[PDB]
Amino acid sequence: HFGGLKDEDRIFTNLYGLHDPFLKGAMKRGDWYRTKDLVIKGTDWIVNEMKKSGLRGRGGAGFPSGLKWSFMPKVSDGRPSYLVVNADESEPGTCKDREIMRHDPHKLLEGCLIAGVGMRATAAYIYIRGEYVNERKNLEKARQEAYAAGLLGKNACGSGYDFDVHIHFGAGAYICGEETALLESLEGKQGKPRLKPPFPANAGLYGCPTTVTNVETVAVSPTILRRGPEWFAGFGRKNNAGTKLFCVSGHVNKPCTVEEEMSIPLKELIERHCGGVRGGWDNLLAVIPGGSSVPLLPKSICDDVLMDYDALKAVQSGLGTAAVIVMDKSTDVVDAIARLSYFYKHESCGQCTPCREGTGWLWTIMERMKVGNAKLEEIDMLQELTKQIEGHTICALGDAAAWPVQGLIRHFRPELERRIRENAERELLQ
Amino acid sequence: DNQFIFKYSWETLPKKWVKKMERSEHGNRFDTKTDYLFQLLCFLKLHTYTRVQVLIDICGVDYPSRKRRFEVVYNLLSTRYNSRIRVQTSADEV
Amino acid sequence: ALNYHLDSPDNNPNLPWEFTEPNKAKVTEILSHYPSNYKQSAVIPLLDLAQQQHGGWLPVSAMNAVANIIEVPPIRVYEVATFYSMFNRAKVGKYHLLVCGTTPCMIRGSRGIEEALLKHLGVKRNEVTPDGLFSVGEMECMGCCVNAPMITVADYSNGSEGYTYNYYEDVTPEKVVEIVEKLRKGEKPPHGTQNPLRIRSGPEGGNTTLLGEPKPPPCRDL
Amino acid sequence: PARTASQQGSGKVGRWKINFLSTQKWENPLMGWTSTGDPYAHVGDSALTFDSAEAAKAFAEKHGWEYSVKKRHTPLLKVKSYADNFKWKGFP
Amino acid sequence: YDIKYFSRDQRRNRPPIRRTVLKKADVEKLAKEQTFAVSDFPPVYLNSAVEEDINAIGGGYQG
Amino acid sequence: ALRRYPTGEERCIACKLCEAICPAQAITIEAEEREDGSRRTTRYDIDMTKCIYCGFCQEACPVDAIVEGPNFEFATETHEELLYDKEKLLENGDRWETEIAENLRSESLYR
Amino acid sequence: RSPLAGARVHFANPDDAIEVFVDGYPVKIPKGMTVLQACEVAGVDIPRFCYHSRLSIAGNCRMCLVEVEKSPKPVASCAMPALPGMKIKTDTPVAKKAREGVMEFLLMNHPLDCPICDQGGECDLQDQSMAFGSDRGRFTEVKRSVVDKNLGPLVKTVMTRCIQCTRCVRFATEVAGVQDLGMLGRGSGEEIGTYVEKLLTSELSGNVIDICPVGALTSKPFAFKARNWELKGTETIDVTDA
Amino acid sequence: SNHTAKWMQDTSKKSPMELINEVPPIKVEGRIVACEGDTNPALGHPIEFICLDLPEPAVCKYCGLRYVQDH
Ligand SMILES: Cc1cc2nc3c(=O)[nH]c(=O)nc-3n(C[C@H](O)[C@H](O)[C@H](O)COP(=O)(O)O)c2cc1C
Ligand code: SF4
Ligand code: SF4
Ligand code: SF4
Ligand code: SF4
Ligand code: SF4
Ligand code: FES
Ligand code: FES
Ligand SMILES: [Zn+2]
Repeated sequence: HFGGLKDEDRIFTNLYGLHDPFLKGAMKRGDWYRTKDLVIKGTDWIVNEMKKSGLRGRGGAGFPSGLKWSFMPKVSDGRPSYLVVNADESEPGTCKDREIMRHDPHKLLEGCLIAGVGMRATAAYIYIRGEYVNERKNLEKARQEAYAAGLLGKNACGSGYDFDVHIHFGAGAYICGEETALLESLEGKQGKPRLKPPFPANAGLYGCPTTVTNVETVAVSPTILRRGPEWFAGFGRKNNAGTKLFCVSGHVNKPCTVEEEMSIPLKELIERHCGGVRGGWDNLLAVIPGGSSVPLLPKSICDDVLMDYDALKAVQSGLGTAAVIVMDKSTDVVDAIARLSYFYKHESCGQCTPCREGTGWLWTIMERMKVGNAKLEEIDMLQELTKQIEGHTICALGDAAAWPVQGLIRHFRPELERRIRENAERELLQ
Repeated sequence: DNQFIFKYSWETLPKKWVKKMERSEHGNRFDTKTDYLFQLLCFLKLHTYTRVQVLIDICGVDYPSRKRRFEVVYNLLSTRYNSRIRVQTSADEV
Repeated sequence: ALNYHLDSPDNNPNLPWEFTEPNKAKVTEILSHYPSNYKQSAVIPLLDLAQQQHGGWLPVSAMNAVANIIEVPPIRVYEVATFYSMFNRAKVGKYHLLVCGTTPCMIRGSRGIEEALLKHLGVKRNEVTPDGLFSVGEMECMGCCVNAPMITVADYSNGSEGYTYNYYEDVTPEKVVEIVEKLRKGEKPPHGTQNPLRIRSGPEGGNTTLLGEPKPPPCRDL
Repeated sequence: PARTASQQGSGKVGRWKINFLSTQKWENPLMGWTSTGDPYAHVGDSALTFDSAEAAKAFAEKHGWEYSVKKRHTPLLKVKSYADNFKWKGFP
Repeated sequence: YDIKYFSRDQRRNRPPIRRTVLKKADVEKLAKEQTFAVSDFPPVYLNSAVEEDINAIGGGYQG
Repeated sequence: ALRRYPTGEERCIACKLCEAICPAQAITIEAEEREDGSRRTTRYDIDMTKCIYCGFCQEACPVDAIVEGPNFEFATETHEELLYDKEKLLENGDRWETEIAENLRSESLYR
Repeated sequence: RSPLAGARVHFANPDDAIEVFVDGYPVKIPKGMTVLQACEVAGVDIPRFCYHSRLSIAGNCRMCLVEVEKSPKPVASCAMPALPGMKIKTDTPVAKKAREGVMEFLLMNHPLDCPICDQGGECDLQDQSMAFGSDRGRFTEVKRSVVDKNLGPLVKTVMTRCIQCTRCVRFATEVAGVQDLGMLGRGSGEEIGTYVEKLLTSELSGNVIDICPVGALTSKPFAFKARNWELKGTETIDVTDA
Repeated sequence: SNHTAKWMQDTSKKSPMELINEVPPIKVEGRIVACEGDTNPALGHPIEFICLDLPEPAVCKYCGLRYVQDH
């Protein structure tokens, strides 16, 4: 019912980089077509188009982009206000922003200009992760090309809007992907996220009103503006609509990143574009639908689950970055989740107690339960510790660390039961 | 437990001298005035359904903050009806 | 030992450290990229530039120089360089090999690749080779998860110029050994995916999307 | 007695004490212990705790010894905000 | 492995003390409302001697 | 009596849990940092004419340093003799170390 | 309902006085004053480890969590501003469970060295654990350990006991005025101090040990001299300065 | 020295400081240790975990034993 996008309906037409990704390729593919007219149309008009386009945040939160942009102050106060574009993707399984920046950087720049115009932002900062250095060089060259051509600067186009885009790179931190942690790191401090009595739309980058927006949303902004909000709302279903690019990785035959219509069945997504599970559909054990943050799903749910915000939320999971990591019967999901917990323990900033200590405790417990050196009441205690960590931590990385363990306990509990009983029998024998 | 004769007393005892009453599992408590303590104990000892005919003890508590620092407490027992009662008043030095 | 300074005849505050002329020009540009009163925002780029210039690691002298440039107490620069993973504060080899190990790569052979690297080089984790050419370690997910297990090579040979943080994706242990041999010999291997049957971040064999020539969207009347 | 500087708990404040200024402690020649000769060495700090300064004054006036009430110092609450923690500096 | 003290905190989990100041009107209302019946009087804790042999309980052995 | 570790160092850190719990206040302790930075008691005396022989200190010890030894035939002709100190307690522990250790094992089973 | 510690509220103007509900009893509070101080005015104190009245506001310990109505998650009292008609609760099972869990996470890596710790009877971790935390410990695995730091002839440092509340990091930044102490590291193991061997030197450097809740920073001259309960305290003034 | 002479006057037997300095440092392979006092954890002191990143031996602060990392 949903899926099967055509090449004309696909937004990122250079996803694999088979054509020139620079300005000439951008003009040939249809970038910077009527940016002057789009800017002249109006900030309120752009905000209304985003609101009625059904676009939702692609960074994992899923918040409506139009409303998030409308949260900015309308009256220009003394503070200059800022746009920030989250190119710092470090959640395991997702690499969509890497491809976007590497092969369609002019789309990203035009999106930055459009978002800044629509949110009355003086300047934009693109926060690239430190690992992406070739992508950073490509984006630097694209930005220099745009500045030379006059697409950015004092006169972005025939319009009189003042806009300057700068790019700042991190130094390899996963917490820096969070909005407030990214603002703190861009200030030159440690990547420690702030609390949320001051929202970033009120006191953000330098205490000025800033808006943190994902690369995919900001890049698809000009395309949906030029092609009509109705065209974007045609794909998908209900609230969650549009075109989302999924990275299918893991034990699939031919892992790949492909842009597809929202609300496509997960099975149809896997066995049509990617190629399918390594040993057929029956070989599939568990799929993490988003990045490592969201809980996994067993083979039973993945038969009919739909890859979108709502169905994945109708089941106890989330779309997140919509990068599916599959695991067949050959691997051990307990070890996979133990490695995920180790990653979260390593990448927690360690400012707030439930995540600084709880992530390490979860990793140690998962390492113990991988071999089977635990108890039934200890897996119950692991679930209780997950609940304790979840709701009492500064940012959503506590939730991202708690969710995979909770999902593994919910779904693959008999595996842990068998491992613990087998280890108990072996200990008794020894 | 056994809060029977305490409630019966509060039902039958004259209300003139019952300054305050406390219903507790740590012991039912009567606090009265020093003028009517003798009459109150005479009523309890002699009445047929509140026969606290044995005086467990008399204690004193010092409360320097209060105007009447001394608190004189009387622990009484009713063996016929099997329950303990407490009657206390406040007195100063002089 | 990894979060405090132990004095050594190298890497102590007494040694003077300063940028070369091209690095000073780059520092000026980086500072110009940020507001004048908020020059502390450039601490990460300045530390990266110092790390490239000093052979791949950040001495406390360079730390203090960066702090002086951004006009902040040196403890802030110490905190910044300690917090982030990419900033090396101990001596590493001319080539820093980094394996992923995170679950999407671990379920594909990242552990085997790392153990093959350890066996071939003969050293352990975060330990430079006795010759000093190579230093192998792992870190968290570094993008291109969909491109099979991968290794990143940080090339600190030529210094600030010629520095390459190259990717090598879809690698097998034999391919990793071949890349290490080429790097040791001195020839730069072609970075990117190693499978000849696939396009970068694309399905193996032929592509299933964007087969035709891209065309401008029909657009909208504006 | 004011709140301890070592810890922020405020459950030991609001009480009033009579401070018998009894400092006549020496060292025992045999074992080095802290001898004393004043009966009021520790009673004011141990047993005598008053609900309020008025009660303490009433007790002191009743018992006859001269007293001098020390004014207690009270913290002042002011508005604090994490938004003011993140303030914006002016233009360069 | 299920440590949770706010539910078994028997020392502090007690209801607050309730106070009610009854006035003359309330006292008269309760006095008029209340009445005494033969079944509302306090029960008597009655006991008496039995004069039972020492070897009567278990034959003097069971203890 | 006061014990020692098998190495030979004093078992008693200066935590001052002895006189915090001693109901008769028969223990007086003063301490300062040693030469090598270790926390040790520079003065530790117990009145045997004020001790009620209740074992509160020996069960409040976090390191099993003070123990109420099995010896009880230590009647002295002088009160000053009955006023112990750290050196006498340590020599008592050294003398009765084996029996105290056996009793401590047997009772640590019952704990 | 007298304010906590007899504290006196400072109203910038009588017009600005919003009515906020704390545990059912409403109180009048200025506009920008936070939930923690709202409950302080109401008369109830909330456990806190990284909040100081003079210092700034940070959610490092996450233990001052109270349940405000119409809010899915427990909110930090020390950081959330008080809004008009806000129903705050501190004795709910949600708040009690949050406090117990945060205490457990704080104590899961705290070393078992209270008897040698100079903060015996004056340690906020001990008192708050005995007041709000549970009576047991579910942790039996390997703890973490930190090497000690030399911070001068006044501050003896045992960094195993540090709970990383950053109260002293921002004290040196704001009150002392010399920025030498800092939280350096990332994750469960993050150390505090100076990267280089830098003895902290300031006139107010003695206050660093005073604000440390745990016995991480202690007076070196008073290293192991005495406990708290032994000492009798007389309220006097100083004559060294004017 | 001064402290030992302050609490002891025998000055003929070996003080505990000299004995604990004479016992050699304990070489351990790992980066962290568990210091318990003796072979029986229940008969020693509360468990103390010691960090061994510094080159010099680290005193246990309980039954001080100077554990040193192997390499
Ligand atoms: C642990 C964690 C990881 C995050 N990773 C990313 C990321 O890889 N990319 C991103 O754009 N935002 C990331 N974020 C921030 C949120 O996705 C945030 O909502 C986003 O920057 C803005 O939302 P948007 O999707 O509407 O643009 C992360 C946040 C947390 C707490
Ligand atoms: S939940 Fe806490 S510890 Fe985790 S990264 Fe966020 S702020 Fe840091
Ligand atoms: S056994 Fe003796 S020294 Fe120990 S606590 Fe009891 S009375 Fe005090
Ligand atoms: S309780 Fe034990 S360690 Fe503490 S002072 Fe007494 S003997 Fe010493
Ligand atoms: S601060 Fe920690 S180490 Fe010191 S006594 Fe308190 S809980 Fe123990
Ligand atoms: S040393 Fe003390 S005051 Fe400083 S962060 Fe650690 S616990 Fe807080
Ligand atoms: S999981 Fe290895 S690159 Fe992302
Ligand atoms: S005191 Fe509020 S979070 Fe620590
Ligand atoms: Zn020890």
